[PDB]
Amino acid sequence: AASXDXSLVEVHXXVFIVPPXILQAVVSIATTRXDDXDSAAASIPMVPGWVLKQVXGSQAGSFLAIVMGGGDLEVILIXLAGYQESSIXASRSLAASMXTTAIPSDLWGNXAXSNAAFSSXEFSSXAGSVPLGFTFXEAGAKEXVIKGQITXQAXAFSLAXLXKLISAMXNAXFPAGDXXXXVADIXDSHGILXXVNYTDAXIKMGIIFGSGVNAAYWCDSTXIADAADAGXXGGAGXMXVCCXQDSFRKAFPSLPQIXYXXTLNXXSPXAXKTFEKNSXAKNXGQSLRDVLMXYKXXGQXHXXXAXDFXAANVENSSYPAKIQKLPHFDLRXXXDLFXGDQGIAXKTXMKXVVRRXLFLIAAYAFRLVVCXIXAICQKKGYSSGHIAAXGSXRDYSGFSXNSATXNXNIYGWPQSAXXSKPIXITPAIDGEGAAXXVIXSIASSQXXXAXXSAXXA
Repeated sequence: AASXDXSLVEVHXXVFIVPPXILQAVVSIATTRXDDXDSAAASIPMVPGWVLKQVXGSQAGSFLAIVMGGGDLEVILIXLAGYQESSIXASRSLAASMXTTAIPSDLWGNXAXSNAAFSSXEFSSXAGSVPLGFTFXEAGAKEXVIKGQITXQAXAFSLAXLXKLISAMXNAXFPAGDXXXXVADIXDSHGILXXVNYTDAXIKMGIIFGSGVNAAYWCDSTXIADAADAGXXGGAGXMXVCCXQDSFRKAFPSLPQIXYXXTLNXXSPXAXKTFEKNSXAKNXGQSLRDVLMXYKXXGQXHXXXAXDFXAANVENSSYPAKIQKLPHFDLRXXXDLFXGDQGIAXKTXMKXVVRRXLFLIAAYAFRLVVCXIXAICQKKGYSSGHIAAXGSXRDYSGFSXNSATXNXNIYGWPQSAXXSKPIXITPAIDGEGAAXXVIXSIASSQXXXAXXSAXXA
């Protein structure tokens, strides 16, 4: 705004500004890291989605899904029919308090009721004995599905007295009140490899963009180092290892983690999830707030004001991106948002320090995002492809052309559009309740011809 200011901005365009060279030394270590578990050990997660088959697109039947985390749980049944899906859902809001609880006894004691008021309303019973699938975006330590045991608590969630098969757990309430079959407990990260691989033949990935960023790509059972149990496993071809790049580079020897990047941690549940705490959709709005805070003290802006805004993480993700979506420009929506929130008033020189941060914060978290979709696709050498990318983060101020345009950075693609663009990140088909239906539809299948489904009994 004001040269003086115009200098304070400068420097966080340094902080919060992420380039190729950075991106590319990050992409080249992401390999290591990526190849690292697969092996015997590894600081970066890597659990299959335990999906050994390859959606045939002509697969068909009745299934179920549900997507649990966020604030709402959904239900959907479907009928595949020649590369086409036909689900029906909804669900109910993480009924206020769903963090601190304990128990599938309360948290697990509702997804039913929930399923309850479903059925009875659509089918009003059913003739066959329906099958099912239910995703765990929390702690994945997948060894099958019907499996799904906790690896490490998370998602931003809390229904404690969980951290155990916080998964195969639900089920039990299934039979308890009952009526069905939980065939799999997965991740949504693949339901985009899988369900959209169904829908889209050239689909190379399953990457998702939220509170947690992540992705999943198909290795070849001979890439994995899970290869000490097989038999009926194609012996080398098709296998959807569940990535979980959330845990990417905390040995911290490579992510450009700036200086606020260090905060969120210490003050937070600490020293956790580096590549998402620095690439994520849900922790960013707050970053705003560590910076805005720091300039509040060397007294750069809010020239006098009241900070009740200092609530140690008092504001979210929608905020900083609304500052960005900021329609007019003189930035009056920002003027609103703050007033009556923490109600501050600073000058368009202020809304201009704020709208800028909110930028880099974006461009680097997105730009920084896709510095993955490439480390993999290189590790596996894809030349071309698509990527079903999915996450609210993808309905966030100017962002899809970063991941995208940003990829060309790592890569270097000198072409017309993304479209025209050598590797294109396209939106994926329903990955949390869809990948679901079709991930099960393959599960069952594989079973019969008593083929195989987990790490050898």
